[PDB]
Amino acid sequence: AVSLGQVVITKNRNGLYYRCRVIGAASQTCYEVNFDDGSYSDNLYPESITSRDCVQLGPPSEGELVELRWTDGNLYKAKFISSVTSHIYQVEFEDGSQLTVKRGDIFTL
Amino acid sequence: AVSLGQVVITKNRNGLYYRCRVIGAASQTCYEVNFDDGSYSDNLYPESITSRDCVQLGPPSEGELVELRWTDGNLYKAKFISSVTSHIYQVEFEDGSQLTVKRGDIFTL
Repeated sequence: AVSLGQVVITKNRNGLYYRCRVIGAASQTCYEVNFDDGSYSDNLYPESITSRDCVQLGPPSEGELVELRWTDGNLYKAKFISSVTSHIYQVEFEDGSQLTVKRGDIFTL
Repeated sequence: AVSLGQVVITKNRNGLYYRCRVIGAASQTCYEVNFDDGSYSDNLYPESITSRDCVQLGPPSEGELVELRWTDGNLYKAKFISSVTSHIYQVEFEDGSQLTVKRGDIFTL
């Protein structure tokens, strides 16, 4: 429930705790996929799945075999593992300083 | 009091009303500029100003002549009028389509 203009406390650019204001917010949904190489990715944007229109239908079955477009520009096969949505925020200290801070790093009243 | 993930209603580009999800939010600085033909704009972002790096030094002096980049991609002279902060939100319909919306255009539950 963190909102625009809300005053929170988070770590500085110096690594110290100060009150700052929330001036931005974003929701990012990322997929975890397992390649055959034994490798994986966890910052796969949903639109990159080409064997299923996840933007509309939502994420595949856990363990589902999928095809995706990779940072390659090319298409590969993989196993969909998990889906995770994260909240990220932009804060502004009394500094004038700004930083991009993860929801988990923010203390609120 | 609008939050990431919250389901709201707004007009899509069809001009009709649909449920959408808030996936973004920003506290956005908007410049008002006055064109020579007598027209205005009030949703001009600070980076659009070409005759000064407003992202760092802040807004130009009031009434100041500025060169800006417009929605057609070309550069024009304009008269900086005032500066304003507005809450804007990024929403996503079940389409998968998205829209950038002012807080005032949003109906909430």
